[PDB]
Amino acid sequence: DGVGQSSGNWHCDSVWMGDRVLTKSTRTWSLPTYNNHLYKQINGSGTGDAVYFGYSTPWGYFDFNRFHCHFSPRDWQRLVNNHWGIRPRRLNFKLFNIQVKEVTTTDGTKTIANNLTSTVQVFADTEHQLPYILGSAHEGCMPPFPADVFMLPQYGYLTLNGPGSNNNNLSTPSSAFYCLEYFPSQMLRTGNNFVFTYEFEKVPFHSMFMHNQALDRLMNPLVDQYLWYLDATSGNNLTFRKAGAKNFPEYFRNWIPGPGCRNQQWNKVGTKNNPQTGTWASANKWRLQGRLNKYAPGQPNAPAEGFLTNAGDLAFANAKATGATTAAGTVPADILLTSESETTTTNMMSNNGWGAIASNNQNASVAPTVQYEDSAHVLPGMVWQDRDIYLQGPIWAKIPETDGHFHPSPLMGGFGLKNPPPQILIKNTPVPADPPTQFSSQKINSFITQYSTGQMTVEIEWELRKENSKRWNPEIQYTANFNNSANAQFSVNNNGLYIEDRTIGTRYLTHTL
Amino acid sequence: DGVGQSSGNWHCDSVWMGDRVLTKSTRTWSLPTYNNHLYKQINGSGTGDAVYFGYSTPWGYFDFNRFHCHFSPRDWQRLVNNHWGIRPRRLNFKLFNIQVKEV
Amino acid sequence: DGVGQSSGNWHCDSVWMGDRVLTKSTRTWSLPTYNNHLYKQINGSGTGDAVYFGYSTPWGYFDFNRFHCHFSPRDWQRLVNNHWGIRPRRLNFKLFNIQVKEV
Amino acid sequence: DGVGQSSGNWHCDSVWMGDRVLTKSTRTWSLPTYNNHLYKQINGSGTGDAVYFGYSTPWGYFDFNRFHCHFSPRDWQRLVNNHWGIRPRRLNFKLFNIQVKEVTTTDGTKTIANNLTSTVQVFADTEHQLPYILGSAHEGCMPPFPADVFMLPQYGYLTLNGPGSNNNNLSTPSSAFYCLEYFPSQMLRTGNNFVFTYEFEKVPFHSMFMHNQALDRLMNPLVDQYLWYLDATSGNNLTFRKAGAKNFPEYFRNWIPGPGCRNQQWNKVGTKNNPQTGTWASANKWRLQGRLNKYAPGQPNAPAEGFLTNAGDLAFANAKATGATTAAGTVPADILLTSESETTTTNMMSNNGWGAIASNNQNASVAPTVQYEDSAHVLPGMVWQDRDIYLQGPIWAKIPETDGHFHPSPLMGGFGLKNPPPQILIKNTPVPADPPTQFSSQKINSFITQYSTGQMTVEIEWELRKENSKRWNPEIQYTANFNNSANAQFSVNNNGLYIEDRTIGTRYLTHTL
Repeated sequence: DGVGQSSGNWHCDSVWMGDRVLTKSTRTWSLPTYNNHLYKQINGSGTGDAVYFGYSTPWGYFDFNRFHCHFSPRDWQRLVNNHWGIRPRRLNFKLFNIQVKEVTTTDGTKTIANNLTSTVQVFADTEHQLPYILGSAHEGCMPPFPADVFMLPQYGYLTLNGPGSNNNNLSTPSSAFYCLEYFPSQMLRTGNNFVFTYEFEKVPFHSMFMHNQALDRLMNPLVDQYLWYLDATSGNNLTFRKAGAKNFPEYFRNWIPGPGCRNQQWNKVGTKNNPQTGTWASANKWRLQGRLNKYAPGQPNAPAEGFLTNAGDLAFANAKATGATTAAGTVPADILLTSESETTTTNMMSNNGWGAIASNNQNASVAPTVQYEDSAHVLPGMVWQDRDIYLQGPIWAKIPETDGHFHPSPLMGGFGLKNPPPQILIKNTPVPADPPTQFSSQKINSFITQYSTGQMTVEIEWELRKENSKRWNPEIQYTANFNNSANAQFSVNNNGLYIEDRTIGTRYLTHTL
Repeated sequence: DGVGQSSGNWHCDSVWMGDRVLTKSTRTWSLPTYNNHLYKQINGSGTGDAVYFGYSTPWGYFDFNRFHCHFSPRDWQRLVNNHWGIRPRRLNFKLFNIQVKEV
Repeated sequence: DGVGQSSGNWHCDSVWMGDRVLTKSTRTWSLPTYNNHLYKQINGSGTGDAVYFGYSTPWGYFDFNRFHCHFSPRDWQRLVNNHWGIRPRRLNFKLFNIQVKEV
Repeated sequence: DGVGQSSGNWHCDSVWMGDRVLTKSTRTWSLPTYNNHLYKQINGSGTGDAVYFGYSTPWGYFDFNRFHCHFSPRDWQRLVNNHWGIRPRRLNFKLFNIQVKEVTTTDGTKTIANNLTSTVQVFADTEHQLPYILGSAHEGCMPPFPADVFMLPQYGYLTLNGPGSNNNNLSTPSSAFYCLEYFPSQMLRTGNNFVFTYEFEKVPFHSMFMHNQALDRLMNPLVDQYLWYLDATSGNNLTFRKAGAKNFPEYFRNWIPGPGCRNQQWNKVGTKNNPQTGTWASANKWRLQGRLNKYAPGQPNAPAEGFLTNAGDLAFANAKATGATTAAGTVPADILLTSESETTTTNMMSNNGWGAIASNNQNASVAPTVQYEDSAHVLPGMVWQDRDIYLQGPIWAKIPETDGHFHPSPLMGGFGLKNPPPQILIKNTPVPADPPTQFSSQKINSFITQYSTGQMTVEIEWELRKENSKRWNPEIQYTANFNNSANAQFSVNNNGLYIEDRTIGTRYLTHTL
């Protein structure tokens, strides 16, 4: 307590026990004053597929939601080679060592001093009464590398909009406005700190395993089935073949591949692709309220070998990539692609539809015909694999509250949660400048420029499924690149910039289907 | 207590119970020095319907007396549609996190 | 009990408590003799999208299934402005003051 | 219990104890089916001072509110000669011996049978959640004479109306519709009966006394006052007279007469009155929502001797008077006038205004002038007598619920009550006629014609103020008319019709002011 005593210690490490496992991380953050201490309306213009109505807020927030915040590339390797599953259990969050500083500008020379009596105010929203913007995969998370310092993102949300005149951006009567000072919050000077705990509800483990067998291939090859079918109508009579004799396509099966839809496929070799100035009209789209949104990412369908889809699968970038775009003759060295190909056993590939069905009735005169089905939705007796969790990808998402939802696993991958971890919101308390001597009822426009900084820490408790497999031969495992290099993998370069070489999927160890 | 520890927390909300109801609000204020540390006589001029004699004081005051201080437009809606009457009972006032600055 | 004493009272009202809520309703009904004391087969004719086979019965039935039976337009207003959800819990049914008349 | 046993006994009598007093009465009533088992809207036409919007209801009600229900002319005499005050305390109400009968009409010959299984249903409204029509001095009360049989009045109320087009009779959005089957009520066959009890809140006694002194006359005539006033300005100097020397108008006083307003006065001798085809334009009126209502009755102001006012004071009629009008060269023999003349001591007479006040400033040149005040409202130091309760008049009224009210004594006289006795409402339960064999979802139009009858009883407990007065000489008292007559007073005539000779005020015994 007091000005001269620290309110916490630095905890970053990983504790590997048999069943649970406990990861600790702590980072240094910097919080400005957004919107100059004001709420503001924000809206679009004209009628179009992108139109919005919402509010911007003078509040920041802590987003730890991404995986590589909590795990190092070694721990991640250590995780995914030895284990069939993981799910979260508890988390513990703490802020401490708050310090607030004021910025005085004389000419072009800034003078930054240390204001001891200023406060910051923070609250966690445990009832989910605010609009929930986490799990939408925005920026502003902890950095991957513990030694970086980051700036907290601004909070904002956008509500219903409605049509009028030529502008769809008008506010509908039910557009909601939330004031965040109408929430009880804890005001912190430099001495005092902040903590709370949270506990996840039980969710199914994420499967870390790649299947050992295809669906159509589940059987004994050595013995034929006892089931009979109609092979041939020739000769004015019916002929029943018996399923067997190593002819697989004719076998009866209890299970059928998962749902999906056909998606446009772009070859990774740029000379083989049609020269489109941009890919929109070719995208898979779903429409809502009379405006079209790209469908991304789709169902976990893998593409053909050597091909990809736009937004159909996740992609990341290095820290060397800046700006909104990158280009190269092949996939750029900065962009990090992901692959769902481990799912092709159960799931459906994107380069063709789901199958074929009968197109007509027949008679002696007319021949039978079939048609192809490019899209397949859910049926009874249908199995599939959900999208994989990566090291750079999101962890959870909030299941929206609706009368119904089906298999609520987030399409970007993760753990769907009814009651996700609470949003944590923080603000610099406004300090007004010298008021005039005569009284005025108007708002106080002029304040003192100031910001704040301090450490945070996050402690997650993960539960993991131990792996017992009696297969004789060795398995694929994650291994650091086998090559010599000018820069080591997942390490800092000469200039001091941390660089992630790959997105590391969780699926290596095989498991019987 | 001390320079480096806050003396209070931010409380603004509304608690709706069956019979009582409890509204909390908190705001940030700024106090100058009025009359340069002096009491002063103030008075009008001439004979007219507006004439006065009084004093101006180097003191400020907190006026919460108006309704919409305590209620949000949603709580007010929630109040007036469901109910035939309201009267006050108790109030609780607090100041904290005082900081004084020189110019 | 007996010819000259009523077997029940008229209950129609609505009781609004904090969590549960209890609605009462009572009505007067008239029951004829259907099918002149007979079961009867009923069926359609020809091949078509509307064709049927079934039986008609000399029995009546009480259908309260619709909402506005139980709620008045004021209670319904009072319900839907203040609340995010409703589900049923219990029901209680009673017949009384039976009287049979010959023509 | 059962068909063959009575559910009650006949109780009518009066029990005179020292302090409380207890009056019992019971009557026989007949209840039809109003509106053929239907609620109905009722409304006026056009724009005018009389316009309405409301509903008529298939329910009857018991109104005992009038005095002479509970008291006989002998008990009333016995009451008002011996006592200075009375107020109610408790009441007890009971229904019993219900019997319901059906009416079959074949040709022009009615056949009335006795339906044993039919029910009536009754409830008392103790929360005053219905529109309260008692205390508006309608008909349909118990008869004055215990042996008469009466028919219960129909229940109905009328709500807000509002303007549109040329019709002010449209329903405003807030016009309320009350369904009386939405109240729990007790269903009664012939065997079972009904009872409930009620207790009045404490109200001030009604003063049964006429004052012994005028206001201006309260003093000692034998000694002059010590107070001095300016009598005369003559002779360029001020002259102060002393109050006394048997000159009363100059005395100082602590109290001043009650409020009132000037009212038009019509001489009881028809030849002396201006020939108006009707009295409206001459009436005292107050206006509400842009429509004019006669002001009746006004403040308890007495008129000149030999004069009266329209509606300024209460008036009644015999049972010989039928139809809506009666006429005679003088006040008709049927009409029963009331007189407030006992109040002229404290109150104000209606034949002139309240007084005079100074109309101008003065100087040596200009003379002083005054003007007359025809209307006086309430001031500090103002005393008055409330209107008297008669034998034929109402007992109580319901104080409307408002943010403010002043001296809530009803202007027709009575006891103003916050929580008056509950309205009692009764209906014949509908019995449908033979339904068709095929099903129809429309309402059941045809019912069985039936009505019902049975005894009721009412028991009031009155508290009365004993009289102690040391005056030496005898007092005015009520006395039966001293004359021989063809028919005795308050008695039945040859044809069997009960006739009330007078309205008997409560004020005889004197009391010092």
